[PDB]
Amino acid sequence: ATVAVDNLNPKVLKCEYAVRGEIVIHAQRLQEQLKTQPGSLPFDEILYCNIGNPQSLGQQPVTFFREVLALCDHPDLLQREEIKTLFSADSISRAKQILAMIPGRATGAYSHSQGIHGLRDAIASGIASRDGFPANADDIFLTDGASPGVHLMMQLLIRNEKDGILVPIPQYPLYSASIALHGGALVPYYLNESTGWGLETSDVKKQLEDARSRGINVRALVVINPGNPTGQVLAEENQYDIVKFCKNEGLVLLADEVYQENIYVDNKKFHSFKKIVRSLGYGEEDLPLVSYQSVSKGYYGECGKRGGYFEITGFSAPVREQIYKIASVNLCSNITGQILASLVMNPPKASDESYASYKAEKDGILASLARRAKALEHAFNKLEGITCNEAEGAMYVFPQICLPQKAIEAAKAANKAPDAFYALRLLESTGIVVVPGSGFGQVPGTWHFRCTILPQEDKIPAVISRFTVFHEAFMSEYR
Amino acid sequence: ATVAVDNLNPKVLKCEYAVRGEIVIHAQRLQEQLKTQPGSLPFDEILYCNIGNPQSLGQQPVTFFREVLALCDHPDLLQREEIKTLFSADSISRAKQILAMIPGRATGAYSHSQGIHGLRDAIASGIASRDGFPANADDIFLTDGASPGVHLMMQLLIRNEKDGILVPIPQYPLYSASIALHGGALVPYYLNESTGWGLETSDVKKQLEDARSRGINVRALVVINPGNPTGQVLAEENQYDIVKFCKNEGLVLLADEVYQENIYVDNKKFHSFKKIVRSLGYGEEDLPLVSYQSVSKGYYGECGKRGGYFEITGFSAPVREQIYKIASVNLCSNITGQILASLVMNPPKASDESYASYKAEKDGILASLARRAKALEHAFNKLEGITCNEAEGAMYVFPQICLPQKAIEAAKAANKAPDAFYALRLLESTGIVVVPGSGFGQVPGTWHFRCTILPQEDKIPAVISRFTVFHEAFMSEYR
Ligand SMILES: Cc1ncc(COP(=O)(O)O)c(CN[C@@H]2CONC2=O)c1O
Ligand SMILES: Cc1ncc(COP(=O)(O)O)c(CN[C@@H]2CONC2=O)c1O
Repeated sequence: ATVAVDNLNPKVLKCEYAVRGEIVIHAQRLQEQLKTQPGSLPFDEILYCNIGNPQSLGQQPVTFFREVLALCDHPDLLQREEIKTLFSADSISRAKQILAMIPGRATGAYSHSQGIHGLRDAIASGIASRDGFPANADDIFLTDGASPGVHLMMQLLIRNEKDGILVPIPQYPLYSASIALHGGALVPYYLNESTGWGLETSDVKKQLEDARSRGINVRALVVINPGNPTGQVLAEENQYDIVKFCKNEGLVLLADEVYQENIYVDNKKFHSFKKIVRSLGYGEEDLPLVSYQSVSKGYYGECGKRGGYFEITGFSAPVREQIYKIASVNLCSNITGQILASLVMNPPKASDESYASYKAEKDGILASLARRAKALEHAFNKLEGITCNEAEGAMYVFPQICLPQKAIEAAKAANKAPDAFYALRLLESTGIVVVPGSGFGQVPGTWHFRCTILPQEDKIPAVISRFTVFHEAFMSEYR
Repeated sequence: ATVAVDNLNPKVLKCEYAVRGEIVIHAQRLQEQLKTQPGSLPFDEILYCNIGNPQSLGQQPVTFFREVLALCDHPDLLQREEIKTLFSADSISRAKQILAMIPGRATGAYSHSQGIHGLRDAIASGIASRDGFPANADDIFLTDGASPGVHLMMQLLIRNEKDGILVPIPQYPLYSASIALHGGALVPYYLNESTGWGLETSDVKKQLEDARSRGINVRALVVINPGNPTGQVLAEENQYDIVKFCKNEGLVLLADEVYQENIYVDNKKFHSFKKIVRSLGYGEEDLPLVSYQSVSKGYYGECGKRGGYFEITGFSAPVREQIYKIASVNLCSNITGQILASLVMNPPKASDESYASYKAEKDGILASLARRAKALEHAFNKLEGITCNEAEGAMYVFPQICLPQKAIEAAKAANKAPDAFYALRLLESTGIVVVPGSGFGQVPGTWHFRCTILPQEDKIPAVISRFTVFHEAFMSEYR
């Protein structure tokens, strides 16, 4: 029989990934329409407001980072006196220190499947000057981004359709996609929109009991902190609760901390789950704890590079061997992403002026983002039926829309979720690509969308004008 | 509710990847020993002859490729004039026109999930040049090396414990591992050692019905050409029989051509299954075909970079909609991987100063390799109890060991496969790491081990003197 949709793996069919799905494919059809037919569209550019891809938009690559990477890439450059004029001194000094920790100066070879050892040591030292607690090179696994590390873990832990993971609703849908792909149950817990997207451990507990009664064995809890799509930053005190909760529930803690250097609210600061766990005084029975961090986000932003890592603690060898086994299949992650992870974790120290150029780009880039983060909040809040929460961190705003019934029905007719119907019509009127609430998951009855915070600071008012024009015409058909 | 090997995914436990298996693990352990206590070992270096990792050993990276990547890595460099002095005009042109197929000129941005469009265009042209049949940008998926593309077709086609895949024996363990990880059935078909590792489609037809009779539904056929570990190169005539056999039988054809540029026999050249398929005239549905190419291999690699791609043809959209979904998720392959992949298919072609440095450079390494393949084969044959076939292509030799029966017994008592007992014993005396046949799979009753062809030219004689003093000591102990 011919290979067809009817005879593919069910886990691939139930899998859905909205960030790069229906709306984006529609957007690319429209992209062609204005190479081919300039002027047939009511707008000029397509604005991808759908993906946290800072450099896609204006963001400038940090220079110290690119300098070292250009150097490690072509190491012969180091045997030439000119480079001294074009490259910073400590970038040349860092390149050389790095090449000296790869075994035969081979930047092109496969590394140990956990990552070059040096780079792992560097990262372990960055973790420890962030926590106040030591870290081990042996516990780190360098990955092609944070993504493969979530797959690795779903695959380790899900034996059955009956296996379950607690996931926030709404969630960055790599979790809901990864979990369908590995054929396991998704067990929602519900972030309180009214309480600033608050995570309450009694809600988790209740949801964990409902899933157990239903017969599902729940293996782990994912926490996204800072959150995506909701940008909440969890607080120290709430974090002790989650850790104590996993301990007596026999649950792996999956800590997604990719947005850690994206904290915009003056009031709160980032705290590692490792910092919390160590401090509570756990050394093993550590609950298993896996922490993810990536090079894609923050100020570096750096997604194409495909670099990141995760740290494990509180697993036995021979469970650790089994992890090593899954990772060793692809051999290793890409070296340039590995070097990059090390750099993000040891940036310049003030010891050198390149440090001064660095501090300027890092700041400014982060001021830009939160200046940007607030403007979109205020803009959206002024709109009929739209309410936009504070964004403590990350790079996303996630407004609620109070879609009228005439609009819910027109969506039922079009065979679309009300969210997606809105997101699609927006796109047709304005070229603005956003991701609909659905398959981020949301409280049934409520409706949202996720915009990026990353359009160019100067392009923003023009963007919220195109938008409001559409929204208010949409409201006038459908209220 | 503790986490333990008793309760992990049985798909993970069954899976086995020897290329970095138990032997690699003992070796790593022993490497640390040489640092901890310098005179304890009976040897003083640890030689990984277990993994096709050219640059790990002596091999120099290709200069043009590295020039173009650094510029792409650090683009402001294009701006200053010093570079004309350091970089060749050749590269500068190229880094520049590459930087212009990238959407925002943005090099740390996620791409489209297939990879940068322009790059797919370059690769499509390289393929046309190679076969003289046309090929589209659309049918290409840039991946972090060849490997994730193999996981991707397994994930797509395996529904079930009864779904199955025809795989050559011996086979590079990514295949047996990836079939175990997606919980399907490996259907072995044996290559025939004495006929140059010949593959007869009459014998594959036998394996196929036997499988269909055990109630397994065989969805695909993997051909590795050139082979690994067995290094053979297929004849055109044989390949044609395979294509027709596939069409007639209903199989997907998964062609792993990662070693296209590793051919050391003037007798036969390399013919891609794209060509073999077009040459029988067939565009869509002619048959489903997936073919892999990678950056890591050949004269160039380069394994650390993790670049590669697959070319699908003969699948319907919406099945292509589904491939796309799986890949979207991880978002993209690293950008320097993608760039490199275009450089490898469109290298310099007779016009720049760069060309000659480049072919001198290109030629030196193939030749070194070929020189190396002839040495090792001759070395292992001379050895009593060991036979060794020509290696027509790729990076390795696959010698049969004729183990005495007292040696089988010793291995049972140590609870290892016999060739593993050998591989370990060998490691513990000489420091040489090699992968044992059970490990790639082999005809029952026979025994083998894979050595790489890749240690620098000078080190071989010394390496095979230790090997031989060990070997013949082992053979008279077990007399
Ligand atoms: C919470 C979270 N975890 C993990 C990842 C994976 O990142 P990398 O694999 O690139 O390291 C992302 C990426 N952010 C998604 C991807 O694109 N835009 C987003 O919202 C994320 O937001
Ligand atoms: C036949 C074959 N296919 C696919 C791959 C995957 O290549 P990427 O590096 O592009 O993912 C390899 C790598 N070969 C391994 C590397 O070490 N030993 C080997 O034989 C291989 O030999």
